Amino acid sequence: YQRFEQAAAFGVIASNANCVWIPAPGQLITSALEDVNIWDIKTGDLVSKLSDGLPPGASDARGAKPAECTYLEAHKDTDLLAVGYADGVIKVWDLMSKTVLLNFNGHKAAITLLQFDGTGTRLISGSKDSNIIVWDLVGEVGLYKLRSHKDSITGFWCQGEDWLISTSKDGMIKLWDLKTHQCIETHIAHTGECWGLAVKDDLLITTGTDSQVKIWKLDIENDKMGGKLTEMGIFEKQSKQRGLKIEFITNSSDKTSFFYIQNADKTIETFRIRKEEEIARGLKKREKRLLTEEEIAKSIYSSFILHPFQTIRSLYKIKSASWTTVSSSKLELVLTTSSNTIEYYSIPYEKRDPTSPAPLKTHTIELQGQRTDVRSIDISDDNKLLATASNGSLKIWNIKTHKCIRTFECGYALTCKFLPGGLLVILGTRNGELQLFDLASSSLLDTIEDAHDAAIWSLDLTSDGKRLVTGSADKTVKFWDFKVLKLHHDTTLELTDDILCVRVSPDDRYLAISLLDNTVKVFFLDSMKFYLSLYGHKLPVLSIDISFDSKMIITSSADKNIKIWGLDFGDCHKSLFAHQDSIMNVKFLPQSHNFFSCSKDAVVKYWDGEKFECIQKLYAHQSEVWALAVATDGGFVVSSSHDHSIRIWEETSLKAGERLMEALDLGIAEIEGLEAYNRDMKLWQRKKLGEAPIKPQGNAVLIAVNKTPEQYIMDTLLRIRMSQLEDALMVMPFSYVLKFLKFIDTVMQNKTLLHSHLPLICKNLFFIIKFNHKELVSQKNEELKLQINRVKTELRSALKSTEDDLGFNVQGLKFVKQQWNLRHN
Amino acid sequence: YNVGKAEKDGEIRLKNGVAMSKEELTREDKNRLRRALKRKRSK
Amino acid sequence: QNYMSKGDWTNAFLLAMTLDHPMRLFNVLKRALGESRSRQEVIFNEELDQAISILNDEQLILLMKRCRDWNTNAKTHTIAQRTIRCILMHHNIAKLSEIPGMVKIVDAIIPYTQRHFTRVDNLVEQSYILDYALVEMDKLF
RNA sequence: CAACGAGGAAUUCCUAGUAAGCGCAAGUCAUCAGCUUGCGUUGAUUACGUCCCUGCCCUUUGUACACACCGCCCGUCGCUAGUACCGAUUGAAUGGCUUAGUGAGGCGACAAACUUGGUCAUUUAGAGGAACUAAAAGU
Repeated sequence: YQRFEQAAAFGVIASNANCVWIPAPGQLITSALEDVNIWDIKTGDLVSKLSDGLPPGASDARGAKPAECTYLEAHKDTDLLAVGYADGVIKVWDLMSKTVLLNFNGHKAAITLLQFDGTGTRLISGSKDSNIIVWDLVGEVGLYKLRSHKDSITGFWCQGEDWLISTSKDGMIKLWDLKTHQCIETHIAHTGECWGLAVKDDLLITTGTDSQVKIWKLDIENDKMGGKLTEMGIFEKQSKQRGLKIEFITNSSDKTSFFYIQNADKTIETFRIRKEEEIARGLKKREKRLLTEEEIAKSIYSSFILHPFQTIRSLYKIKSASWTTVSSSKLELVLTTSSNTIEYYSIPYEKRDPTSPAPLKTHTIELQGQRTDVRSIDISDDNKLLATASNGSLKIWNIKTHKCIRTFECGYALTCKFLPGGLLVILGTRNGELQLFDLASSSLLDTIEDAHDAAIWSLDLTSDGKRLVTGSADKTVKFWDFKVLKLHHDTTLELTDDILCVRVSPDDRYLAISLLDNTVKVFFLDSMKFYLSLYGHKLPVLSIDISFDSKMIITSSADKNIKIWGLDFGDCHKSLFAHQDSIMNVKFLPQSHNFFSCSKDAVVKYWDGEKFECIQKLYAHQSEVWALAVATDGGFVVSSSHDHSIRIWEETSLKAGERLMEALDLGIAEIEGLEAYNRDMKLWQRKKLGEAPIKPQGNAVLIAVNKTPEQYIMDTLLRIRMSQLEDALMVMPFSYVLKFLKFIDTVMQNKTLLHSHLPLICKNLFFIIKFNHKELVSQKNEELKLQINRVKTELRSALKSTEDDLGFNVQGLKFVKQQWNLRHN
Repeated sequence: YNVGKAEKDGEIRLKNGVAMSKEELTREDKNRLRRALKRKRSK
Repeated sequence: QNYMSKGDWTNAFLLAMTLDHPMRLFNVLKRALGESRSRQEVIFNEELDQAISILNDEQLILLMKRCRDWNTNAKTHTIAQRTIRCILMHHNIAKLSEIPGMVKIVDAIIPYTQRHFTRVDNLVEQSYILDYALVEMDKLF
């Protein structure tokens, strides 16, 4: 089969992520969906769209949504970009050659921050699962995993090798000793969530849910448990919503610091922090009226040391920000908003006055977007493309360059079409209005106010284009002719119910209209004849399509299935269940009975109309796919969605006993090696100190598991089971019995792990010598005789030591019970 | 005497005789113990 | 958590008793008991058994409930016996009797201590095969 | 001037009156005589252990009452409940600001109520997406 693929994607400038700024104002790296695009603020042309080397839709593209980019981060000097995605992976790229250097999956959910540390070679990553991982770049390895938070990492701040401090989506801020990787000090920052974190070395600043911004003093050289990070006071903001990014700078040329708190909605609150001279010379002024009350007033600090500034607003909802500064009169702040647009503002400040009633944007990159979801897409013969929006941003992109060359202002527009000669656009809006535009001249040929009484929903041209059909939610359809380039309403068919889709056949033959009452009706255009009524869909029914032979129709709806109907008798053929949310649109190919259907669950699907298989399951969008349009000839198809994206699609085993035996042999070999080393040390300290042994290096597995040999043998002796212990001790020969006795003799000198394993040592040792008693009493060596005596003394001393307190506790507890009885029985 | 269940719902006492408290135990051991008593409540 | 990491078992014990974290209480008592066997009237270190000596009625009733259901093991029973012993030798016996609830605990854990006394006494009994093997090894010449 | 002197690679079955040798009868509503089923006679070798290999199965709270022994099998994905997030729903509405007119009338200034753009708090009819956390079996 000649399958499909994706040629190019566009329409997005700023998506659901952050932005990093690079100096030359300068350029900006930001996120499109799953690929990062670089822009020069000066002009705004797309100078780079760094993307994955595999086209989404190819043979090896995997059967899920692609990983949406969620955090940009940049290493400036060594020229790296660490980007992180919504499944958890982190791709690190060199920006010179634009290839992937590092893949760092690691996490389990989407990631929320990156940070390079010690400028190169170390990257710390926090994610929507509460872990925070340190990575080395010279080893390609997750070094450490700091794991004590509970919801989702909202920010952190690190210095090199000793202290990190994170704050998460519970109420908690935590300080981490990066030598031991244990959390040191935990506080409850804000009572709900904790969304912000910034720090200029003395003071730390956090924000939570609603306007309560908390100043903290971190004293890194503290020694008390609670008190490495103390809280110094709160203050308020003007926004009652989630402040969710705070960031600081030190402008040079005197020395000064500024921080911003961006908000949820539309607003960045900027602040100047003042200096120690005006701290000292402002203390007395609130220390006037002359001291318990004055001490309470001096303790109740935030408004003192912090100074609000020019509160920068924007048109839309704010997603991310970052700035640069010179002179303290060029606080130059780039800002990516949610409805895709970046904006370069810059506030001046003459070091006492901010010199403006409201700040000024110096640049704005917004041309290649829409600010809303594209409710209707369309195409030319093959050259141009039509995107219809809610703000009014009709845009005429072109296929061969992916640039909007022409844009207008219409309104809440939901359907549109071209006109068959090209260079002319019809459109209907969500109120009772229709509109006409072109390509060479300006916007409005004419609008028709009161084109319909209520919301228009779907229009369609005839194949010659002279006559179009508009169906609207005022329970009417209307017909319009083109008189000479103006619209002529002549007839109107009022139904009983809100018509919400129209279509004609591609050979002027049928008019199929989809009502809200779960059905469609097929009429003859030449008679308004009411040929057919197709019924049985069971929810209100979206897009129709008529085939090229005018024999076979499709019918999509919110019932998550598309129905194929034969139009000769109105008989159904299939009722195939696709698309687990809602099929928004469905369109045939030009010459074939194959068709496409794009749906409200971020997927388009390629089907055939003969076997009714699914030919292909294309998976490049991230959210609700609102429209798709097929080429008139050739058959490449564009699809446009809710994530502001527009994309093109073209054609192509030991056991117990022997485990204990090998553990006993290596353990006792290490033990008597160290004892020979100690005898060598005593002889070379008691004789002429001219020589000694060189070094017994400790065993590989013993230093690998970090155990003394008594502990190593003790835990494998623990790890054999009680059912095969009498077999594990019976398998081993008498030489291993003798070194087992050496092991017991050494282990009852370390009286810690003697007393924690007394009945195990007793059971094993007594079975061993009870089973091997005949040979043991025939061995002739005073070393083993002294060994048995030493084991006997220490073992019986431990056992009588534990039964002493057992008997003490018996007599004491029954005395307690008996004196309670003789008190009040 | 024998070790029964816990007397309040802030802790559990296993038959062993050792006890965990809900707040004190880690979330990995809370998943492990939920799975364990789910099996013990499934057989 | 910081005390349990860095050592320091007495203030760790009283914080585990205040928070009522019973597995951590067993760990701080087991670790302090093991290091008490290691180093060298007093059975824990002196600061910790003074900290046991100065706790009040409801704290020692929850401590003895913990000792009660640790004594049902034959493994975790030594820690329970050392804690019962330091309570007995650092508190007043009339106070311990007249605390409301301290007979439904000590009647629960008299027979378990008797069971353990029988078991450890039989271990001492069958510990004399070493003595028999030594008298044979000395008869060998 | 054809075959053949105990039958290759592979493969199947078999543990005591058993394998195998031996003959003699019958011919029982199905089956069998190109044979089938009985009946006696002679009668062994080697295992009778083991889960190492190949597989098949069972259990993973000890429950069932003492004594004694043991002393938390593990992971993934789902289900249920909660907590915040992401936007689209001309969300729509309330209320206050504020957009600009219509302004009856009190006293030609003044003007309660009606149209009509943005700001703040809340509900979504509700439906999506993709996160985190919690979850109780014991006379």
